[PDB]
Parts: sequence; structure tokens; C-alpha cells
Amino acid sequence: SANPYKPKSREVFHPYVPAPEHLPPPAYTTAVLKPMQQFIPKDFYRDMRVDSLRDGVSLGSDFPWNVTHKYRFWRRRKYNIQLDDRFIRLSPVTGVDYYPRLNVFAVQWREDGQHRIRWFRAAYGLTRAMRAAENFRKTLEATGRVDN
Amino acid sequence: KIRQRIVRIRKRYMGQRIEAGLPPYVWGGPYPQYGRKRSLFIRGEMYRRMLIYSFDERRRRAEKLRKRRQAVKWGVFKLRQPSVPPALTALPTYHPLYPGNLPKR
Amino acid sequence: NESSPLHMGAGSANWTAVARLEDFTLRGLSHPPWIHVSSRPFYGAGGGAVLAACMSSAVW
Amino acid sequence: MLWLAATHRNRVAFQLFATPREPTASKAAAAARAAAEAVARSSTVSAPFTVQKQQRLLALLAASSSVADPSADLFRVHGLPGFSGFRPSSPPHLSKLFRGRVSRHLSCRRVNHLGRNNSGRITVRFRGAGHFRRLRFVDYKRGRKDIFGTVLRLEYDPNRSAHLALLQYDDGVLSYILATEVTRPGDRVVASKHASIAPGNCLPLGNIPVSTIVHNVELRPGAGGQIVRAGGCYATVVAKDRHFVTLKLSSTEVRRFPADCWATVGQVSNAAHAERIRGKAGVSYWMGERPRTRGKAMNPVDHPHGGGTGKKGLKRPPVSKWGILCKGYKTRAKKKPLGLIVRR
Amino acid sequence: RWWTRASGMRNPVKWTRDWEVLNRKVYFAFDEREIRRSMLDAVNAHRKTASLFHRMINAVPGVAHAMSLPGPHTFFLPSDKACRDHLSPDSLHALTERVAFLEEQQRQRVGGTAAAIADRVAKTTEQLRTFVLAHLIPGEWRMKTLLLACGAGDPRRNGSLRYQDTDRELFAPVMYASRLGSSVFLLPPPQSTDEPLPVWVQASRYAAFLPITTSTNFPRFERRSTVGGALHLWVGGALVTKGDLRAHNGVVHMIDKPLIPVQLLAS
Amino acid sequence: GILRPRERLLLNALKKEADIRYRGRRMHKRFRSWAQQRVRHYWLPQKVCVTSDPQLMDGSYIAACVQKAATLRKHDLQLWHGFSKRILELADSLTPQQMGYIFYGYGKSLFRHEELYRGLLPFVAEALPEFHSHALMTVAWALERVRVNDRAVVAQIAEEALAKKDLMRPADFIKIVNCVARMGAAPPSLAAALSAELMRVLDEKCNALLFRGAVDHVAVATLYSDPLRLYLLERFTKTAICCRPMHYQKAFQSAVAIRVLHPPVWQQLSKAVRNFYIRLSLRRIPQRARRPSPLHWDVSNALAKLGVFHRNTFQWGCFWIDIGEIDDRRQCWFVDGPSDFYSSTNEYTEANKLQHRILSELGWNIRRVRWNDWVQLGTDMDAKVEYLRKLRERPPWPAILTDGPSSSRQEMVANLRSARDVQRALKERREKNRQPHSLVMNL
Amino acid sequence: YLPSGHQPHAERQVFHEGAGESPPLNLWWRENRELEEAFRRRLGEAKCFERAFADSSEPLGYTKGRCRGGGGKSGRSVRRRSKTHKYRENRAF
Amino acid sequence: IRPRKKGMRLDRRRSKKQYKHGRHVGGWNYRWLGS
RNA sequence: UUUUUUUUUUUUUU
RNA sequence: UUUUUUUUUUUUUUUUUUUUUUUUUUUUUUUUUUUUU
RNA sequence: UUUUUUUUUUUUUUUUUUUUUUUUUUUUU
RNA sequence: AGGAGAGCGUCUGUUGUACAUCAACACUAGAUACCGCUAAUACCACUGUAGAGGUAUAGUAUAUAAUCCCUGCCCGGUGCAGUAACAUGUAAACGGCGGCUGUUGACGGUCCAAAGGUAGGAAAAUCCUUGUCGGGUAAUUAUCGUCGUGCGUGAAAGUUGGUCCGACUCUUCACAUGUCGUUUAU
RNA sequence: UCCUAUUUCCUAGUACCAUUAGUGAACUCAUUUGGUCUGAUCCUAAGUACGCAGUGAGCUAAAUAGAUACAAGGAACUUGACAAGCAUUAC
RNA sequence: AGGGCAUGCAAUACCAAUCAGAUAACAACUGAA
Repeated sequence: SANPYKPKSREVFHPYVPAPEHLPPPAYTTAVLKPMQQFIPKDFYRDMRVDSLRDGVSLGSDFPWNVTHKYRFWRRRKYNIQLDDRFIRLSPVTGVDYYPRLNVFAVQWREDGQHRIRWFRAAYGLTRAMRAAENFRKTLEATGRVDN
Repeated sequence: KIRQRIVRIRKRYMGQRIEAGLPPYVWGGPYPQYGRKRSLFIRGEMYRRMLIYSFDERRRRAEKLRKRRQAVKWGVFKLRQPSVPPALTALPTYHPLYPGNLPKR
Repeated sequence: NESSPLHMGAGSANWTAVARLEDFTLRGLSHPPWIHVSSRPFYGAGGGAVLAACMSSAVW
Repeated sequence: MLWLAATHRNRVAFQLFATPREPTASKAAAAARAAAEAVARSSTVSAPFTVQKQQRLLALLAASSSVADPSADLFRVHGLPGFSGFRPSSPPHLSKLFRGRVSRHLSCRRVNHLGRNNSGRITVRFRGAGHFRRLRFVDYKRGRKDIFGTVLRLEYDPNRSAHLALLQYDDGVLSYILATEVTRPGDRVVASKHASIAPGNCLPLGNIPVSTIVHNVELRPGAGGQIVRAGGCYATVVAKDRHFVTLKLSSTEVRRFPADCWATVGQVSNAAHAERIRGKAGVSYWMGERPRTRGKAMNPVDHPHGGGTGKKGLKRPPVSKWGILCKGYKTRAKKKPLGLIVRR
Repeated sequence: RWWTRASGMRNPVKWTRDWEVLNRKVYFAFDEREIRRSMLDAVNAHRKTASLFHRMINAVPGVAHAMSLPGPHTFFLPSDKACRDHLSPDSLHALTERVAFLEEQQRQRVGGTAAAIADRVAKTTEQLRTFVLAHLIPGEWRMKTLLLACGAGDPRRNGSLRYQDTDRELFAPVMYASRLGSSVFLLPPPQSTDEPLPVWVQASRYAAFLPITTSTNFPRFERRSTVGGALHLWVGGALVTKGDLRAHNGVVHMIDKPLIPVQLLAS
Repeated sequence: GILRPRERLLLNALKKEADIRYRGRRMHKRFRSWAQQRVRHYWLPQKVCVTSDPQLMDGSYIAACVQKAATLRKHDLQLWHGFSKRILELADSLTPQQMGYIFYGYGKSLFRHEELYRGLLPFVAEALPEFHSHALMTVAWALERVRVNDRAVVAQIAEEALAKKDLMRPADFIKIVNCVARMGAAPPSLAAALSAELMRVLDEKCNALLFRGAVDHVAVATLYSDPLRLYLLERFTKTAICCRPMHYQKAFQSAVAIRVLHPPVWQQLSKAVRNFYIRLSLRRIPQRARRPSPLHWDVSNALAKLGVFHRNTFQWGCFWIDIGEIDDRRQCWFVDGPSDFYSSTNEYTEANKLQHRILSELGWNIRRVRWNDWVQLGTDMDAKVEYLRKLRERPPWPAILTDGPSSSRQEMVANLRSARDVQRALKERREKNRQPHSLVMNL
Repeated sequence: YLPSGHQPHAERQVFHEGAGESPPLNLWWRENRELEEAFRRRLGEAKCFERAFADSSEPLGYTKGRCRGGGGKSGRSVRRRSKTHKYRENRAF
Repeated sequence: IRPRKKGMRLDRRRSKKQYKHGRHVGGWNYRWLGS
């Protein structure tokens, strides 16, 4: 249900991770990076890599993969592959919905200040039922039976 | 039924290639999207946070040990004593604020 | 009717039964009854030096 | 909460809280006298605080006093989308009450009995467990004599029908007090017999002029207000005696009180508490109420009313669950001698 | 000694596994989190760090009352070090002398010279109030809010902040043998100042070493502060070392430079 | 009761966060353990007061006090010096047991005061026959820590140890050997005898736990004979499991030095044994955090001003290099100090000489810079630059390191005192330049 | 309650138009440590209210009984205490 | 037995009730050893 | 719901 | 608005508590009283 | 990784169980 | 689980029932009665606890049911309140409220009583299992509208009801249909 | 000599007890093949670059429990529209 | 009975007002066995 009690935005959250307000500066800060004088403290890279991901904005070019050490996900990695960006069961026409238990499409539209929903069985075919529902909504809008 | 049939043939073919030990090549074309939730992106943040936490804890321990040692270093540590004797600074018995001198006790 | 060893042991155990206003004279397999059981019998023709009879009254 | 030995007391040997500062009690006495004279010098008003004066002051306070015309656009958290519909009534900088949390050092957990006595049986019927509550440490005794205190903010008391106020003394100690309808954040109060007749000020009955609106009247010397504490309630001064003060309560009852006891001047805050209309049973469900079942719909053994069907009628007087009449039946010990009660 | 005693790792309670619902709790636990402590509390906590400021706040009246209001506010707390190293010796000594004078006046109270003292205190109190109040800014401005405002999140403006590289042959010869041989954002004016405050961002020195120890996917192309972090926020050309000090009244940020108004600035 | 929907959400998210946080803390915690061990079979039963009148104190009392101070880490100059003064007075009434305690305390505290060591040594020398294992071990252990070589007495200590071998402890015996090898006071015959006794001791009354302590690169290549070398090397492999990084490092070092110095003995080892060491090197061995010294930094600044590229700190397989040039990696510098030489002398230590020779063998253009020579320059930069430049044009040091000229306590003290003020003036000058001081207030 | 001396100030709402004043505090307990400790201990003794109770000692004491009219519950038989019913309930006797 | 009920009961061995009977395997008339 | 040398004890807090 | 957590312990601050207390394990470093800065 | 132990929190004793056997002249090595 | 007329009607929520097969309880609201602190009331170890660490805009008890609507008469009567130390006041507490006869009949006689059904609804959750007339059908006694006599109900006992609303009876319209005359094949 | 101070710190061999790490209601109950199927999550999946699971033989009788397709009429059935049906058909 | 004889049955009762537990500062505080 689209209840008030829900976030207004649907974007991934990357909240700030502030450090304790009583700790001193890290150890990695004592490094001389000058071309002439070079100084690499112990665990310099270890500390700096972690420290860089504090802000939350500087997630890096490859964020999903710069922290997943587990091989489970790496094993599945692929290169040079085209992928879609839309779920199969998502029609672009407004008012269309799909029900998993009923296994059927529904169309919501308002007529004369009253809510009405129609059934669309998808047993004969997913694409056929989806197109039938989209055509029904378009016919509603064309004939002018939807309030505006 | 047809999809469960085609999957088998595909898998069989791929397995044959793996057995053969041929170079790993796949169908580099437009794949569908059966997923809906951004599980990978949502999952990365937890590891980031965890890492942060770990780092913090490390820092805390480092600081604790350094702090404990610093005070023990030579030339710093001293048997500090009060300048004025505490007895003189002690409040008198007739002080109105002394315990047992007001009808509240 | 659930199975709860905690409940069972906290309400029906050896230390919980003693607090019960029951007839303790009845013999109990898994309980501390108070029924006397008459002990070891008389002696026949064995060695007299090896016949045991007492312990808590004789411990030293 | 506290122990019986720590909470129970009949006789009181003190009516004030003394906090001397000089090394010697001889100097402390002079300091106290100087403070009393300083408060006496400052006191200037001596007229009775009547209903008409109250009204006139309220009209001025709620007609022209409140004018800031502020730039509320900048007073907000930038970059916070917030909820998808859920918004507060008003921002914290324009609300009547404080948008925060009660003080941690001035509160404690509440022990919910659920209307049950020691025996474990239900004693009080129709008693639910609503929203969590915290017991407040309300300072009923004005022990702090000859000292001024300014109001910082006003708080909400779930346990009371009136609002509270955060009082801060010059020394910097924080304390809770019963607020008034007139008192606003910034107003100053003082507890002393030499103080003026103003809202919030606490003075003896005897010192209080006649026909003066008062509240938080104490029964015994230095015990605390018990006779009137609820919102919108107040008492009036009728008569005066050398040792007694005649007061008219909120229930139209005339009673005499000691001349030594303390009392506050003004009206309890939140006068409009009896105007809310609950739109649904959910309000009662959250407040900690339970459904009430009439006895009429009960069995004869359960209730006398049971079985016997009938409308209003005039033959057989009704009987409660306890077997006692509940219409015009006085419930008071006839033997109990009337005390300071004049007119009941 | 109960039904179950497992804790920590072995939590008997069952939690949701759905990433969609999990993504909503992080927002509530980070952004909509409530704080009991006030701004003054936060300020006091770092009294050691900012003694000058800590003392001025409690010394000059008015500032304490102003910094206790329910309305949202943003505060900057310059460091003692910053003050010391920025301020000239004469100005620092003069400021300390007046702070001590006010403290001595209050100590005397609690414990034509008479006419001159009133004028001196009246002028010094106004000067210090003006100085102090300059830092205060209406509204709540978070580190992330500022960062994003500065165009840190815009791909069209992140070109100078994302791709960073350095000579790897000079810092890791063993691992590389083949090589051997932003915009200005204007903030609302302060309480005691009409002039706006410019804010910008800059790239840190550390940011130019991530690729050497991280997986990068860059496309085909055709003094230095020691403070940590990939990005440095400059609020009016004062660097921020610490921030996000959320409170009941607003936010507090520690800057490495004392902001002084034009009214106090010399010719 | 019941909660508001708004509050419910926040509380649940907060709770969840808690769980996440807790999960996120015990990551790096690997080597921890709830259970621990504390040594308690050394404290005395009698009670004493450190803050008491030293005059009323006795040998027993003072002995106790010294050790209690050390254990409690009550580092007080005013307190320690009184102890030393009273000890000097009561030097003629100290039991062997008491002396040992005193020594242990001093050593544990690292109280650098030669005046007391020098005064207590002769009395120890006379009471050597009545000495015991514990006393004998503590003497040497303290001496080693404080870096005060005494070849006259240390040798005697060893000889008494050998005489009382039948009564000594394996641990103390091992530590004595170690100490002796580090101090460099054992002639060939003594060395041989020590080795022969050590082998039997190790093979008869040593376990996994006790054996690990016998591993020392400095000792192995200068005290130990081939027969003991081979047995040590072979048993290390078997006893490797029950070890620590500190012993691992030593083992590796030993291996390296053996390979570099004694090809024959190295070849005499077995294939299996060899493989162990081969594979060992490939592993990552943890190391403690390190940073440049003030002397190091001053030298580095002078070098950089001269116009030469180099590094501050870096590891090279098994050896640390002070300075390494980028244009010519072959080149390297080493900054010495007071600790690099024995007390009141300029003689290099055995570990310093061994590390110098190992790198010289391996082909490292090694240069050394002393501190007593450096201090003389004062706070002048041109003089230091010229000093460095004159060194650079000269050939490197020989394979075999030599000792410096004679010195004295007086000179040492003087030098130290002198340097004290230089290190402070340079810091003040450095720190002052960082302050812009631009802002001017009208007021 | 006595707040910390390093920050005696507390949050408050905006004062109305005609309030002004806002006098400073009087921190007289920061001159000595013992004075502050004694002041806190004295403040810790303060009470809220005094509750009365029945006492036979007093000349005007009394107790309560049953409600006027007697009566009772609807179809309920109350069994009185005894040595064989509800024995040893909240306390021994 | 519940916690509330169990918190107001003594042990049976705390009394003399255990030495006021003669129940045994033989019967109802038990004679103690050495009687 | 307390994380690495053990106890006693005071204020504030993300 | 139906008005919501804090004690054991951690950090910080303030100190005249105490072997009921951290290897007699180990490394590094120019270094410390009074009659050498 | 838990259990054990402080707090919540309870002799609201989980028979044959425990850091729990008489409680420091402990021979410090 | 659709379009239209009409009867009844605060649900959401709890549950299988006070008769003839067609229910209750709870509730937003209003109103009455008791009680000034060691309050009333409840448990019924009585110097106890809950109420309540509350204080007449508070606590508890009884009955009714929408936010509004104009809301009738009667204290002879049990009881309570009061005291001539047994007038008088309480029907939103406590049972209820009618005969002969004369001109369709405003009106006249007489008996009795504290008062002598108010208005509204009205073939009804009630009389009667076919009251007159009109709308639908080839037939309507079923059902809506209406008349107000045939018997009768009856106003904070809750009557009537504009608008809105519906898992509440019934009339009636539309698509498909083996419900069907009347039954087949896989 | 322009760093926010150039302030040594990997890791002590470690008491007693719990544990079959995977799918599956694995709990009371019992007509108990433990594991397949019957419902949401946990993997950016052409169903996861071959995963889990599947128990005697024969035969056109009729009746009964269900599925698909029925000429014309379309409530004439039944107390009652119970039941059944519509919601897929040029692509 | 020469010798030996783990553990559990909650034990200062070979004595001493009563009321929890290794048997409770007064008082609150009560009683048919």
C-alpha cells in the first residue's frame, strides 16, 4: 500500500558515516608523498582505501565491485554483454497492473467518480494479455470514458 | 514446458564446450531482465559501512595503547600531591551547609 | 500442548516435587520417596572379616 | 515509587527550603533578611487579580503581543525529502509547546498496574494499556523563598489535563512547576509573602487580598496543592479571619483553610481541554480505555438487570452490580463530623 | 539459564531479508535520527579544542541566549590553533585581554572610573557579540548537502573529481616494470552580516592514488592539506576538518580559519 | 503498551543498525582470546612501601621496592635516584638474590644509569660462586637491555653457568648464551664449550615452547658450530607450528645469513629442510610500525637540499634501509646513534656489523653517518650540505665494519646535552614558519 | 536538578515581544570544590510532597470500613480466610 | 508448581513429618535398625 | 547487552 | 502527536584510591633529577 | 562463533553440578 | 461482487443466535447520580493495596445511540432527597396513561381519575398468511406508490427523516448458459 | 628545512562446556516415504555456463467424481437465478 | 574388625523467642494448630 508512512524518494541512500568526535587523525596522514621525499607508513594503503569511502559521494568508478571480496559474485562476472533495463511485467501505460496469485492483468480507471477494474486472464499468453490490457486503456482514453 | 526444454539444450551445449575445454564464449546479445530489486547496489553499502566500523575499532585500539604508554614515558610521570593541605580547605563543623545542621537531614 | 524441558524441570523436577503437598509415602522411580527398604540380609558361612554393615556411623 | 518511610509524613517542622551561603548562620540570617527586604522593595502591585482583569490581560496578550512576521523559508532542514505525506502540524519555531523530549533528570518510568491490586484480581474495570508514559517530578512545594525564577519553555504532561513550565532560578537549578493561562516563556515568578499580587506568584492566604483568583491551595502548612490542580479550575476568596480564610472552590463549595498555608495566584493552563471531540473509538483505544458493557445485556446471575426486560418506566428503582442504589443515594459517613466545611 | 541465551552473532530473533525494505531503514536511522543534546552541548564537548570560543560564549551575554533557540541553525567553531596561527600577536593579545576583563567583571559581581567602566564594558560586549555572531547561519546545512550543492554529484561537473592518476612507476616500481627505463555556492548571509558566504570543493592529494589499490573502470581519454578524505570542503576559504555535528538545534562545523567581518577588518 | 507508527520505524531502523554495527566490529579480531595467562610465581609475600624513607630501608626492603616499582611502572626520577643512592651505600650488604632483583628491576625499567652498574659489578664478581641461575640470568639480561658491555664479567658469568650446569634452568642457560653472543665476549674455546653444553640441554630438557627461544640470527652465525646449526635448523621445521612472528623473523634471518656466509653448511642440509626455508620467504611476516627519527629527518632534509632523490623508509626482503636513492638503487645510507654504539664507547654492535656485512656481500653501496660528528655542525644547513657532498664523492665503506675512536662518559653527556637544545631550536624554527600571521583586527 | 557547570544554559523557546530582561546567572558554587559538592548534596534532599496516613498515636486518628448499605457481588459466595484455605498468601501471617 | 506458588512453600525435610511413620517394603510397621 | 593489564569511584554525551 | 532507552562497560573531563595490576617475551629510538642548557 | 562472569534479574536453587575441599608463612630458585 | 424503483438502517470491529429462519454486543455523541483527600468505589488478613504518587474540565456508577431536528401530559404510587424534629422537590431515575349516550357530527348531557395518546409513522420485525385504486406481465393475491377505516403502535422509552452511504429483504432489466423438454461423443 | 607535532608497539599457545554448518515445519498431534510439489524473500537469471525430484501388471460393461466441444429455443427448471456461464479467438 | 571406602540427598540445632536463605539492626509487622 502507498501509505504516507513511506519515503518520498526511491533513490539509493548513501548516508554519511561520521567518525567518533574524540579520536585523533589517522596514521596514514603522516605520509610524505613528495617526488623527492617518499614515506609510506605501515598499512598506508589499507587505511587510505577505507578512509576514502567515508564521504559517500566518492564511491569510485566501480562501486559495486570495489568492496565485494567474496568470490561468489566474482564467479558470475561477465564482460561485453548487453542487458535490458526494464522488468518484463511492467507496462508503460498508466493504470496497468499484474497479480501474481491470480496470474492476471488489471486496468484501473476512474469513471463518474467511481473506481472500476477489469479482469484480463493471461493464461492464453502473457504478451497477448498485456497488449489487450494496453489496448483497452487506450480505447478508454480515446473514447473519453476516463475522468480528467 | 517449451522454455524448460530449451534451457536443457542450451545447458547441454555449454557443458559440452566446458568439457572440451574451448575458450569461454557466450551469447553477447541483449539479455532480458527478470529481476526487479537492486539487490547488488543495496548490498554494497552494508559492506562499506562494516569496513568503516572495522577501521574505527582499529583506530580506537591504537589510540588506547598509545595513550596508556605516553603517560608512562620518562619525564612526564610524577607523584603529584596537593599544594595546600586538604585539612585546611575542609569545611568547618559550624558551617550551615554542613550535613546535620538543617531541619531536613 | 507444547514440549518445554525448562518448564518441566522448573515445575516437576526433583527439587520442585519436594514442595508439593502430596502423599510422599508412594514409591517413586524418578523421585525422592520416603519409604524404607530393609537393607542387606543376615550372614551364612562366609568370612566374618569381610561382612560390611555400616558406613556414615563409622566414618573416621 | 519511594519508600513508605520516605513518603509518609503527618507533622511538618518546616515550611521553607533554606540554602545558606555565608560561613556562619549569624551572617546567613542577615543575608536572608536582606533578601526579604529586597523582594519587599520590588513588590509594587497589591490589587486583587479578578476575572475581569484576567480577561483584559488575555485580550491584550492574544491580540497584539504576538507579532514577528518571520522568514520561515530558511528555517528548515535543506535536502531532507521527508515522509510521503506525513508532515507535522507546525514547525518547532512557531508551535505553542516545545517540540522535544522531557528532561532525563526530571522524569522516570511509570509502573502500570492495569487496575489490579496486590491480590492480582481486577479491581478497576475498563482499564487499558495505552501509549507509554513517564512520571514527572512536579515541584508542588515552593521551598525556595526570596528568589526569582524565569520560565524557559512549556511542556506537555500526558498524565495531566494542564501544561507545565520549565522554571530556572538565578543559581541555575532547573525545576518543574504548574503553569498558568497567563504565564508565557520569559515571565518571572517569586514565592514570598512580600511579593506582589501577580500571576504565578505564591503568597499566603492571609496576605492574598479578598476576591482573588487562586489555585494550588495546600491543605496543611507546607504540604502542596491538592484541592485544585486540574486545568481550568480555580478558587476564590470569600471572607477572612484572624486564623482562617474562607474559600469558594470549583464545585461551589465553601470551606475554611489555615492562614499559614501557601497558595498560588492565577488559573491553571489549558482552559479549553473540555472542547475536543473524538472522531473515532481509536482515540479512546490509544488513551488506554476499554469497551464498557451495560448490565442490561447480562444474565440475571451476572447482573440484577439481567433477564428483566423493560424501558424507562416507573415502578422498580435500578440497582448497581454491587446491590446498591445509584440514583440520589448519598454516599458519605453521617457520623463523620464536618470540619472546616461551611456550606456543602 | 532460560529457554534461550544465545546473543550477539547467534541472535534468536528473525530479521527481514528483503533489500528493498532494508533500504528504507538506513534512511530513517541516519537522516531522520533524533538527538537530545543541544548545540551548546556539542560546543562544550570540544571546550579543550576551542577554549577561546568556549570562554567568549559564556563571557559575553546575549550569545548564550541567542544560541539556545528552537529554530534550526548552523554554527562554525574555529580552532584555537587556527586562531593562533591566523591572528596577529597584537590582535590575539587584545582579544584575550578583553575576554579576561569581562570574566573579571563577572567575578567581581559574583564575589570617573565608575563611569568609564560602564562605557568600556558596553563597547567591548558589543564588539565581541558582533564578532561571535558572525559565524551563525540560519538553516541546517549538512556536509552532504553542501557537497551535492557544489556539484559534486553531477556527472557533467565531476570530470575534475573522478579521474585522478599519478606516476605509478615512481611509487611502485616493482609492480610496474614496463614503465621502468568546482562551482561556487552562495549561502544565506550571517545573522550579524549581510554579505553572503561562498563555498566550494577541491580534490585531495590522496584521491590520486585510488587506482593503484582499487579496481578502476575509467574510459578512454583524448602546500597540500594532510586532512583525510577524497574531497575537501572550503567554506569561504576556510577548510573543514570535522563536520556533521548534528544536534537538536542544528549542525556545528570546525573550520581551520577564523571568519572576521569587514566591520572588524582593518583598512 | 503501544508505540506511534512514526517512532516504531525509527526504533526498528536504529535496532537494525546496532546489529550491523556489532557485526562490523569483530572483523580484524582474529588472534584475540577470552582466556589469558598471568605470571604470578615471582612476587614476594612481604609488603613494602616505595614511598618510604630510603634510610630506614635495608637490602631486602630496597630489593622489593625496586621490583615493585618496575612492575607498577612508577617511572619517577626523584624516586629512582634515591634508590640508586641508597643502593650505593648498602652495596656491601647485598645477597645474591637481592642483587638479582635489583638488576631485574633496573633493566625492566630501562633506567639508563651506568654509575650504578659500574659500582655493583665488582661485588657481583666476588659473589659469583654463591650466585644462582636466576641471579646469573637477570644480571646479563639487564646488562644487555641497557647496552653496557663488560667482557671481564660477562665471561665469568658464563663460566659460572657452565660450572653450575647441573643446577641451572634451560631457559636461563639459553638466555645466558644469547646474551653472551650479543655482547661478544666468548673466545673460541668458551664458545665451543657453550655450544656443546647447549646442544645436550636443548635435546634433553627442551620442548616446543622452550626451543623457540634458542633461535637467534646473531648467535647462530657467531657462537654456534655446524653440528648445533644443523640440529637447530632441522628441529625448527618440526617445531614451527608452535611459534610466533618474532621467532619467524629470526629464523628467516638465520637462514639468510647462513646461506650468505656459510655455503657449505647450507648445502649440508637436507632437501626437505631446504624446502621449508625456501617456502618461508614467500610468506608475509608481520612487522611493527616504523617511522623516521629526528636525526633521520634532519639528514634527509640536508640530502634533499643537496639535490638527490631518495626514500625515507622501506623494506628489502629481510633488511631495512635508512635511505635509498632512486636514480641509483644500489646506493644506501645509514644514520647511527648513541644506541648503535656501546655505552661510553663508539664500538659497533654485533647485530649492526652482521647486517652491514650481509648487505655488503649482497652488493649494496653502504654509507654511514654518525651523530657525534653531525651534532658539531649545529643548526647550519650549508655546512651539512657540504658535509654530505664531500661524503658522496668518496668511495663506500668496506665489507667489514670497524669501530670509531675512544670516548668517555663525560663526552657522552656533553654531546647529549648539546643535542638536546639543537633538537628543540630546530623544532621551534620549523614550527614558526608555518604561521602566516596576516589577519589584523581593528578593535 | 543542578546541570553541569561547564554549560548551565539549557534550551528554551523564543521570548515574547515584551519580555526583555534576561538577567545573567549567579554561579557562586564554582569558587570551591567542597562548596559545590555540599550544594549538590543539600539539593539532593528535597522532597515532592508529604502524604498523610492513619495513625492511632494522633488524637484525631480514624480508619475505614465497608461502604454504606452493605450489599455485595452478584451471585458470588466469598469464602473467608482460614488455616486450610489461601494459607500463607503474600506473607507468612 | 508456578513461581508465585513455589515462592511461599517450605521443604518437607524442614519438619519432623518424615520420622512419624513406619511405611516400608515389609509393610506398615517398620522397626529402625538397632532398636 | 559489556571486547583484549585486573578492582573502587564522580559529571556529560551520537 | 497517543508524548518513547540508558546500568555494567567504552570514550572524554576532574583526581591524594589500590600489586585484587600488563610475560624475569620482544623491538625501536639522540636521552631523564640534584651542584653540564 | 557460543556458553561461563557484571547489569537487566530472581536461594522465580533444573538432585548426583561449579572460578566454591578450612578461609595465605606461599619455602619466592 | 452488474443498471433502475422502493422498505429498513453507524458502520469499520467481536461473535453463531432472547420465538414464527431472516440476531446480538461494542462505539464516535449527549445526558443523570455519588464524591473535597486517609475522596468515592473495589479486593474483603484490615493502621493494607488498586483508584493515584491523580485532585470537581478529576474519579466511579446506571441507561440511551449520529455530527442538527422544535424533545408531548401525570408525583395518587415504591424508593431516594428534605423535615412541621414525615410541607416540599426529582418522569434524560424508578409501572404507565378510559366508559355510556344524543345531533359525517365543530357542539350539548352524565360517571370516574394524578393524568386521562401529543405529533409523527401507519396493511407494519407489529394486525392479517388475498383491505380499495394506479404502474409491470398473455396471468401478479408476490412487491412499489397511495388512501388513513380494519385491528392498532407510540417521542433522549427514542418517533420521523432531507442528502450521502450498504456483504440487508424484495421487485424488475441486460449478456452468456445442458437449470431444462431430453438427453449425446472423447 | 613551510606537515595539523618528525610523540618506538605485530600476535603471551590459551581453563570448563555446547556444535554434523547444505534442501526441507525440524514444533503439539499422527495413517511420519523426513528431503519432490503446494507461498513471499535471499543472485543485475535468454530458469542461473547439465542443480533437486519422479511408486506392480492387465482391460472399450454400466454407474459416480472432473476436463474439452454441442443444432434451434434461451429461465419453459427450482421455494429461491442454487449451480453453470461471460472476462481468449483476422494479426 | 587388619587396609581402603569419589559424588548426591540444600544441615552452626549434642541446641533455643516467632516470621525468608548461606536463619533477618529497632519500628513498620499482622498469628486458633
